[PDB]
Formats: sequence, C-alpha cells, structure tokens
Amino acid sequence: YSAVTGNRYEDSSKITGPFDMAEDKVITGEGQSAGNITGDDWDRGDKVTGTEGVSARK
Amino acid sequence: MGIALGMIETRGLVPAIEAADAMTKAAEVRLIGREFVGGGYVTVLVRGETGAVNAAVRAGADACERVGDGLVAAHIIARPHREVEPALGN
Amino acid sequence: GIALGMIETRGLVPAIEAADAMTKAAEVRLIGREFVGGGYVTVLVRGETGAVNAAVRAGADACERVGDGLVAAHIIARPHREVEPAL
Amino acid sequence: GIALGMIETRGLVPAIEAADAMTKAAEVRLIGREFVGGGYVTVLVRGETGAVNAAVRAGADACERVGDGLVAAHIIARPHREVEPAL
Amino acid sequence: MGIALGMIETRGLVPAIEAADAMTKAAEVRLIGREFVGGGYVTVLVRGETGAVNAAVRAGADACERVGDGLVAAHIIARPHREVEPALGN
Amino acid sequence: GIALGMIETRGLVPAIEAADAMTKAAEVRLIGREFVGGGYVTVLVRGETGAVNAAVRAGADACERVGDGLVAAHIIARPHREVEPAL
Amino acid sequence: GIALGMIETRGLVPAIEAADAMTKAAEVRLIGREFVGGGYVTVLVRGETGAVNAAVRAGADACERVGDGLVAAHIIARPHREVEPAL
Amino acid sequence: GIALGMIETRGLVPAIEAADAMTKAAEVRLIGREFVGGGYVTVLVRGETGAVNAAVRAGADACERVGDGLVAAHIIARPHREVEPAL
Amino acid sequence: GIALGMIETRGLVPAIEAADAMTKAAEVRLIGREFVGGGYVTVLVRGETGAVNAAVRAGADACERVGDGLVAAHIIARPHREVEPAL
Amino acid sequence: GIALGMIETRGLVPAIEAADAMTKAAEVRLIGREFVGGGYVTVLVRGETGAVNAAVRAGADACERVGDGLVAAHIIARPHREVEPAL
Amino acid sequence: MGIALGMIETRGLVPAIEAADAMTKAAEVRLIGREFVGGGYVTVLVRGETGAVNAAVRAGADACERVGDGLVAAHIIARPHREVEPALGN
Amino acid sequence: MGIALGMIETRGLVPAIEAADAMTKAAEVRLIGREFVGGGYVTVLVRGETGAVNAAVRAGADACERVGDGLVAAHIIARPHREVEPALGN
Amino acid sequence: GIALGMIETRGLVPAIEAADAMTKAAEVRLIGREFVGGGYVTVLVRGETGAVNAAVRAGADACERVGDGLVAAHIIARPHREVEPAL
Repeated sequence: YSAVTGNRYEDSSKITGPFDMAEDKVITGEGQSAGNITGDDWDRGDKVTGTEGVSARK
Repeated sequence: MGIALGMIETRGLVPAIEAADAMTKAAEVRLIGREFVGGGYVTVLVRGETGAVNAAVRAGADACERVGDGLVAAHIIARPHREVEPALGN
Repeated sequence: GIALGMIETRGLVPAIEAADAMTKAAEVRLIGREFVGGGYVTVLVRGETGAVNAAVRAGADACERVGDGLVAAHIIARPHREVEPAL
Repeated sequence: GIALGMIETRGLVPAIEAADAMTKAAEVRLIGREFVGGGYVTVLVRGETGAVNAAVRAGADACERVGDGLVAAHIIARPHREVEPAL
Repeated sequence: MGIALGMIETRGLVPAIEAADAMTKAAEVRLIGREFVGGGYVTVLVRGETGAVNAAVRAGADACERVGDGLVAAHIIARPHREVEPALGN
Repeated sequence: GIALGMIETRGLVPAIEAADAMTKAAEVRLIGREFVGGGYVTVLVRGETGAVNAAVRAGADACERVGDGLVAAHIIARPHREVEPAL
Repeated sequence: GIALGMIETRGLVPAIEAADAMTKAAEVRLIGREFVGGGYVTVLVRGETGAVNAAVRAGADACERVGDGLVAAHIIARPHREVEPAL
Repeated sequence: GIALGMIETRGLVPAIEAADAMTKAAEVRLIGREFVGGGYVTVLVRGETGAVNAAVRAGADACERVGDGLVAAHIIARPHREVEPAL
Repeated sequence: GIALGMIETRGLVPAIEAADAMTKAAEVRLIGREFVGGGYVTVLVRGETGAVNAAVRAGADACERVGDGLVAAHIIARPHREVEPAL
Repeated sequence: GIALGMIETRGLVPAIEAADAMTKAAEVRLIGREFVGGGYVTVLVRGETGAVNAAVRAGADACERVGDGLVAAHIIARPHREVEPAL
Repeated sequence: MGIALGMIETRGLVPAIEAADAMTKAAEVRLIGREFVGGGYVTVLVRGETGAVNAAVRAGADACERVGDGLVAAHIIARPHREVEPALGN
Repeated sequence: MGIALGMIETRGLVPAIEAADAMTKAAEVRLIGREFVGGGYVTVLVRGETGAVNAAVRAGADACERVGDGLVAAHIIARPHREVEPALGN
Repeated sequence: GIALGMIETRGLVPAIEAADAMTKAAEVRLIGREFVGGGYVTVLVRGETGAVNAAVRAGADACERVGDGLVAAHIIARPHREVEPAL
C-alpha cells in the first residue's frame, strides 16, 4: 500500500495549569569547497548523505 | 519519588475514579490522594516525574470527557513548592 | 473478583436500589457506599467482568426512572492495584 | 508578615495554581486551605503587605483560565486580632 | 463453578439439541440440565460466567430461531439466588 | 479464563500498542505475538469472555490511527482443543 | 480419513476463526498453518470428504466480513501419494 | 527507564537513522531492531518518559525525509509488564 | 540527572531571571553561570529530560521580553559523556 | 524581606548611580556590582519587596539619560536559594 | 576497524549489488552486511574510514539510481554509536 | 590518537556545545578544548582522524547555523604540527 | 595506505609548491615527479584516504594561483592491484 506523534501530547487542552512546555515550538574551515576541481572521489555531501546537518543538525 | 504533581477535577466521583485508573495505566506514577471537594466536585492528585505525569494526565483527560459529567479542570504541576507540601499531609 | 463496577446517581434512594439491582442481577459483592456531596452518591461493587457488566447494565436500565435517575454508570475490567487505597 | 492573601476558586486545580504562584512570586506562608462547601476552595497565606499583594496578583493571573476559575483576588493588610480565631 | 445461568426453552427436541450444540460450541458454558416440560417443551440449562453465558445463549438463539418449530424465549440470569438452585436440582 | 481474543494491524507499533491496551484495560494473559508477513502483525490474548472483549475495547479505539491502522479485531468466543498447536 | 481441505485468507484473524469454524463444523484435524507470504495465510486439515467439505463450507461463509475477506477455498478428496512433501 | 519509545519505517535507512538519532540525541537505551516483513522495520528504545519523548521527537523529525520515510512513530507512557516478555 | 539544559541572553538580569524560572519551573539543579564576554551570559541547568524541557520552555518564553531578550533556546536530551570539560 | 532587585546599564556609572538611588530611596541593601563584559553592568540590591520595588522604580526613573542609558531592571520578590550561588 | 558506516537500500538486489560494487571499487570499505528487508527491499552495510565511506557512498549514489528500478534509499553514518553495533550483527 | 584538529567557534555556548554534541554523536571523536575568546567568540577544539573530523565539522555546521546568532568559522587542520601542540595546552 | 593523489600543472613552481603543500598538510609519500613534456608536469603522492583527501585539498589551494594554473586535480582512494606495475 504505502500511499503524528501519538504521545501525552494528544490531550487537546489538558493544561495542569502550572505546566506549559513553551520552549518546544521547534563551510569555511580551510577551503573545503575551494578544492572543487578535485577529480573523482571526495569528502562532503553531493546528495543523499543524511548526517551532515540536513534535518540532522536540528 | 517524583515530585511532579498532576491533579484533575471532576464533577462526580465516576470521572475521578477512571481518571485515577488512567493515571496508573498510562504511566507507573503514584497517586498521593483523592479528595471530595464538595458539591459533587471530586479531585485526584498523583505524583511522579514530569514527563510521566504529563502523559498520564493527558491520558486521563482523554478518557474522562465522555464518561460521566467529564472534566472540570486538568493541569500539571512540575515543581510543587515546599510551602504547598503542608497542603498534602504535613 | 477484581473487576470493578461502580455507579453514580443523584440521590441515596436510587443509589441503594441500584445496589440491590446489582446484587440480585449478578452474584457480586459491593464494597462502597459513598456520599460525594450535593446529592451525588456512588456505589462500588466487585466481581468478574461479565457479572459486573451484566449487573451494571441491569441497574442502569432499572435506575433511570427512580428519583433523579442516573448520573454515570461505568466499569473497569482490570483496575490498577494502587487504586485500592482510594476505595 | 501579618498581611493576608486570601482567595476562593471553584475546584482546587486553580487553588493549587494560586498557591504555587503565591510561592513563585513572593514570600507568603500558606496558613490554610479550606473547602467552603459546594466546591468553593479558599486559600489563605500570610506575609508582607507588598509581598502579599504581588503574590495574590500572580495567583489571580495564573488561576482564572484553569477550570471554573477565580472568585476573588482580595487582600487584607491588617488581620485584626479578633479575626485570628477565625484563622 | 459458573454461577451465571443461561437457560432456554423450545418447541421440540431438535431445536433443543441445536441450542445445546451452540452452547457447547460458543463459550465456557457447562450444560447442567436437559428436561422435557411436557407438550413438546424442552429446556436446556447451562452455567458459566455472565459474558460467556450471554454470548452462548445469544448464539443458541441465533442457531435455533429457524430450526423446526423454533424456540419461544431466551433468558439469562446473572446473580441467581441460592434458594432457586434446589428448584433446578442443585 | 480460556476465551481467546486477538487483533491484527498493518505494522508492529499498532500491534504492540494494541497489546498494551489489551493488558492495561483488562487483566487478560498475553499468549502470543506473530508476524503474518508483509506487515500483518497479530497479537493473541486469553482470559474471561468479558475480560477478553474488555481487552479488545481499548485496542480497537487505540490502534485506528497508529501507523497504517487497524486491520481486523474479530475475536473467538471459544477455540477448540486442537487449535492450540496452530497457536 | 485422507481427504484434504485447505483455505487461504489475508490476515490470520479470518484464518484462525475459520479454522475454529472447521473444527466446530466437522471431524477435521488442523494439520497445517502456513504463512504463505504477503499476508496470505492458509489452513490445511485432514478429514473425511463429506466432513472436510462441510468444514470448508463453514470456513468459507465464516469470514465473508472477518478480516478483509477470503482468498480461496476448495476441496481435495484424493491428493497423490507423492504430494505429502508438499503437505 | 520503563518508558518504551518506538519507531517504524520502510527500510533500514530511515530505521538506523532513527536509531542513532535515538542514541545520540538523548541518553537512552536502544533495546531492539526487528524486521516486520514487507519492508516495515522496527526500532525499540527504553528510557525515562521525558527522555523517551525527546528522543522520539528527534528521530521522527530527523528520519522522515530520508528513504521512504517514517511510518509509525509512537511511544508508551506507562508500559505494562506483560508485554515485555513478548518483546 | 544527565540532561543538560542551557541558555544565553544579552545582559545578566534576563539571565538570572531565566535561571530563576529554571529553578522553580521544574525540579532541576543549575550548574553553570558563565560570562561569555561582550554581554552574552549563559545559564547551565542539570536534570532529567522532562523537567529540563519544561523548565527551559517556561524560562525562555518568560524571559523573551525581560531585559534585552534571550539568544537561543534549544536543549539536548542525552548529552555524551565527552561534554565533561563543560563542567 | 528577602527580595532581590536588579539594575542593568550600558556602563557602570549609570549602574551605580542607580544603586545610589536604590540604597537612598528605600531600606534596601545592595549585595553586588558585576561587570558582565562588553560594557554591561548590573547591580543587585537586597531588601523588602515593597522597598525593592519602590527603589527600582526610583532608580529606573532617574537613570534613563545617565550614561548611555538603562537596559534591564526587573525584580523577583522570592529568588530561589539556588540563585544564591549565583549571588 | 573503521567504524564509519555506509549503507544503501534499493528495490531489488541488482541496484544493491551495484552499490556494493561501487563500495568495493571506490575506497577501503568492507561490506559487513547484505540483508533482505522484506518485500523486495535489499540493503548493504559497509564499514571503513570516514572519507573512504563518504567517497564510496558518493560512487554508489552516482552509479546506482539508473539500474533497473534503481536506488531507493542511501546515506552515510559518520560516528555510529556503540549501542547500534548489536543491531549491526553485534 | 587522531592528530587531526577540527575546531569551530560561534556566538555563545548554546551553539558551541550543540555543535560539540553533534560532533561527538555523529562521529566518534574526542573534543579537547572549550575556549572563551571574548566578545561572544567561543570555540570548541576536537581531535580525530581526517574523515571523522570532516564528518564532525560538517555536522556541527549543519546543526549550529540555525541556533543562536550562528556559526562563523568552520575550517579544520588535517595534520597539525608539533609546535602548535603547546598552543593547545600541551 | 594505498591512496594516490595526483596534480597536473604547467610549470614547476606550481608543481613543487603543490607538492610542498601535499606533504605539509598530512603524511603522504611523494612517489612521482614526472615531466610530461609540452609544459605539463605532474606530482603523484601516496597515503591513506583521508590523508590524501586533505593533502590534495591543501595542494590545490596552494597551487591554484601559479602560472596558467593547475590543470587537473584528481585522487583515487585505492587503485587496482594491477595499476602499480606501470607506476
């Protein structure tokens, strides 16, 4: 087939009163890209390279 | 001995009782006391760590709206003060 | 039986008659006769799941017409052990 | 401190929020929680006049949105001697 | 020992056997009686828990409404009195 | 008791949360967790008939929006004596 | 009896309930449960041809609604002696 | 560390992305990796309810856009004992 | 606990206000009062994940308007042991 | 009392003239002067909550033009004992 | 041994083994796993030095997508946790 | 002992230690220093091999720009010389 | 380490300075200093993958601004077993 957190969160209002949880709401180095003429194999993250801060660093 | 305090208001004893049951079922948190406020108001008071209390209170609020009169109040105390402790059986 | 049935009503008379309905409909023992306040009275009965379910359904169907009628009627199949001091 | 910070609400979730805010804001000694009857819950604290004022202000601002809500954000500066037996 | 009594009367022994077979294939119910009232009335008597008795008796009514002349009534008692028990033959 | 209830879902999170509901709503023994294959996961509970459907109570309305969702929640009033080897 | 009956369904809910229908319906012994793959689950029973035929009928009309439905059903009276490794 | 944090996805890419997000974002314990079948992949962590909540938020916000993405992210507030032997 | 929560702000007054909200918002011990230089002041609190999360959110959204304002508000849940020199 | 009032300025001469206003307006004793770094200077006065409030009012109303001006001047009537290490 | 983790998942193992060939042809990476996820998903784990794994995954993502149905999911892991190692064949 | 010195500086310790945690989680490397330059410039100093340092600094840059006033400098050294070593606190 | 790093350029100042950066950045052994003819000069160094990576980074970043400039910057993590007989 294959065409939400499900936690304490889905309690609509809830509100114990005292409790808020209101803090949630959420290249230079030494010429890394300067040497971009480098031919075949390279460090960095051309694409599909999850842990380089893209959706990761958060 | 998590100090975080959850406590729920219900109109009638029923929603208070299944509120306590939901408190216990959602997380292994302890109830410190049930109180008959008066005028039909019944209140449940549970203790535990903040996250477990939050999850339990959310579950109880979910489970009590439909049964009986439903909720009256529901909120979470993360750090009850020492001055409030004598209200909890000094 | 650990299965817990319990009924809220507006008045002692419907409360106790619903307790009798609980007891004659099903062979279960009741443990609580509580005065909530403001006329609200709760009855607490213990037994197996089917027995308490049948008893509570019978009491709810035979209690709405007497006095002020039902306020709530719910059961818990396997109540938590730590709930015990609350009743 | 002699000044009195002293409130009702309906249902005591806002009552504990009022007391918690009492502690958060200023130094007031919680001298009494009381169930008036019919659901009115009264909180009573003692402290300095300015401290009582600030604490009660905070409690009123923190308790009214929760549950049925506030009833009276009232303060007495001199609880006269004959009032004390009622405390 | 199941205290809840499920018990059904029907016109003819074939619907009675239908009811008993449904009893013994439905839930944890122990048939305790099969008696002939007279004039074609046959009654089946089973014991078990309230939920099991309810489910079994309703299954028997379903399996019995059409067979032969069919049943006339289906009945369940939840908390029977001990005084009634000798009238069932104990 | 020996009444058999059981529930399926498309995934393991809804299955295990449904089993949590099974063992939390009612005191029914949990006897098995099986991967049908291709995402169909089933979980098996035993106990009193009222306790069995009492377990299914929470599962049915807990796994509907979890992951791919509930697949089937049918239960057996009583399995036969030779069904167990296939269980 | 050497007569063969065997049916296929999506999800194990209809599979087990239909096996239950077979074993309340006729003298058949459940000789096999097979998680075929991709949600397919098949039950295999020995038995006499009339018995296993009635049983396969019972399984067929048992899960028209149970789970997501049937997949197939039929009867074999005489499988070849060399199909036992396939059994 | 009784809180049971839980992630499903399609394939090990988002699965192990979620797993090392679990163990690197929060100081909690990963207890299990499982292959449901049909591409659904299962990771199970344990820890404090707040720690579990933070970890599951981290993984659910880190692994959804890689591979086929998240499918079932959900955690248990008060996990029951009975399910643990079946884990 | 092992959870570290921590915030900067421009000006010491908002910093101590935020730490004050830290120490009453949830059960937490504060470990660091660091003067970055140029006006950045950092507060370091230590506690469990839920307490630190709630406390930091409360202190941040209470300190946003206090004085010059906050700097950053994101919190890590399970810090690696290697952050020991930060002590 | 136990209240701690705070003043922040761009430079120390406005800060300490504000501190003079503090200790000269009401019965409040200052416990500290701190150079944050980058020019931020704070002064911490200690005394009765009403006295602290009046003193802070006077100093803030005095020191808008002094030096380059004020930054932050808010008070907590009950700073935690845990804030004392930061004092 | 270099703990740097490269893993590539594809539909069908033809692109999976193309990715593995890019692995074993690019850099000092040793394939530590060839596993079938289920329902056709095939994925490969290699381990080695950080730059080596990065270059290998680059080569795989250059030569894998256009092979049959092609690549479905790739990535790199830089400094995998100790607790992940049990999930990596222990 | 990975002699490669990666290191990055930013505005305040929130982004600094978030980048530090990113480096120590995404990569298995050892940070050796936290320095207050003055005026908001706070620096993290980590040792590791060239690939691990590369991955760590990439992760730190990814996770540090969106917090506080953000990262400023993100360059590394692959083979630091002996004479710089006393400047690292020898 | 069997990783090979390579640079082509027009002249020897670019070649020699690039090689100096090659060896200064990290531990790599220069193996080839070959004059192609027609102005082309090439340098080949040997080292491990990360060392060659960073070293050729530094070499290009030191050589770019000499003569007509670097012509080709290229490295291989590991050449085949059969390349070096014609090194």
